[PDB]
Amino acid sequence: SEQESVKEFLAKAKEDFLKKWENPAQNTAHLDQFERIKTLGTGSFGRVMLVKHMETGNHYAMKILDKQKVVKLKQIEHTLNEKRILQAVNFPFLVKLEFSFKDNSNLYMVMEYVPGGEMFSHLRRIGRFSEPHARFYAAQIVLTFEYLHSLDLIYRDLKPENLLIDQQGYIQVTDFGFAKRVKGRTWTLCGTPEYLAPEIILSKGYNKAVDWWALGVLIYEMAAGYPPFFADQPIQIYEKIVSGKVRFPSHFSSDLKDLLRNLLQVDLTKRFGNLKNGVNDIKNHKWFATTDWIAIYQRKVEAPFIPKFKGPGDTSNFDDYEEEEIRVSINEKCGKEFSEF
Amino acid sequence: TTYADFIASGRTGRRNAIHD
Ligand SMILES: CC1(C)CCCN(c2ccc(O)c(C(=O)c3ccc(C(=O)N[C@@H]4CCCNC[C@H]4NC(=O)c4ccncc4)cc3)c2)C1
Repeated sequence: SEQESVKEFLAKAKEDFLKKWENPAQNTAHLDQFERIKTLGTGSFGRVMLVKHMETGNHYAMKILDKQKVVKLKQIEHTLNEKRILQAVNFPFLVKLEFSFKDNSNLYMVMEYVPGGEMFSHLRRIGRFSEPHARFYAAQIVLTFEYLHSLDLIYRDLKPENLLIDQQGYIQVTDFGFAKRVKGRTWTLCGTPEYLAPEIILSKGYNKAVDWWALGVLIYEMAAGYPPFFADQPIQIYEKIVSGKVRFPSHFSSDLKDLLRNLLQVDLTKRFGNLKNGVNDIKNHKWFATTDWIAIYQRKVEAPFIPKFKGPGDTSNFDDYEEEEIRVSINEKCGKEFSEF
Repeated sequence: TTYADFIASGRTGRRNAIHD
């Protein structure tokens, strides 16, 4: 009856997501309603900036994507997935999209500003998280994945760079560029090398189980300070993953080791998350015994780390990036391609 | 140590995703 009201919560969440998935919101703001302040991050096609919505005074993070660049790299269908999925989802550990729109040159997504910075930044500075600290984050991701997969979504880019820490020390997952709504199997060779499941590297065609592999990679990385498979070139990394020989630090508890040996399981019939009991194999695992799943969902557990936040619109938890004046062309580019945006 | 090797690797910065 514990896993009975999860069933019911999730059935209602599916209903909410489908309404929004089938009829997506478009054109709910305009660029000139926002003052741009600072670049909080970059990618191939654009950037994410701190902005201030001027009618409310609220701060947001606004992703900006250059339409021509997206097309040149053959990413039209993925950027349409990103926005379509993001406008439709609603979970406490998924960044909330407030507005989206486009102009002649760009696509824009305005999300909740998450001022704590990327887990990445903190993970590299401290060196490594203790197990209770990594457990706290890891459980949020367990629930997010339970949420996403029940909606038939695969996330596919789990890593510290994509987990933003909010004002209460909880996670907000960002960057849904590789997220996809699929029943059955898919084949795109995408993701971050260190995090790729073995089946992706091998062109098997794969499913939501690659997200559980990636969870294993993250937990290790949070608890060790480095990932289980690294080398200077991607090809060397794939070789390490496909072999699947993991060594653990002498400090990892035996519970943690056993959890990871099950998550980083090359054999899909043995891998946790992918079996008859799905996600409960992970939740009832010994390493998670101190974890109160409902209290996590409700944000009632005290975080072990709350970031310094000196005012709204402060960016000292993020790195500095080179800025660049947006230019909006006088002619529409790639109109037909992004009509649904 | 493995940590020292990680820190001397070129993979401690932000990691970009791949595409075919
Ligand atoms: C791997 C590729 C070269 C080819 C295949 C698909 N790719 C892809 C797909 C979808 C996309 O939207 C993009 C992008 O161009 C893009 C553009 C900008 C960003 C970006 O700046 N995101 C930041 C920085 C990277 C790490 N993730 C955290 C993210 N920050 C945030 O989202 C954030 C939100 C709220 N408050 C603070 C921060 C990320 C991605 C790129 C790029």
